[PDB]
Amino acid sequence: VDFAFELRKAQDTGKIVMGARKSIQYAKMGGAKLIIVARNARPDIKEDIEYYARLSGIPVYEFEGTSVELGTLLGRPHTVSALAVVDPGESRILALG
Repeated sequence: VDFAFELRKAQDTGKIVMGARKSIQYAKMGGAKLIIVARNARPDIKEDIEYYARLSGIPVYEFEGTSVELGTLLGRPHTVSALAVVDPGESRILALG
């Protein structure tokens, strides 16, 4: 699965929500279809995300990259340490699950 491509595709054709806060929020509300977390997401933040996702049976795929690398992918001027896919759109981003 072409992560970078599929991520962008889901960005351009679906619904992704960025940030640890929002991802935990969509996890506990079960609104998220998948969560992506940066390899180096801050351990205390990463553990909570990973807990809420598990609580809700939501899949989590660890991006093998940094949060500055994930942020640059999403074309953001800032770090992204986790993201929740609400709508995959036309992409295969759920195949990461």
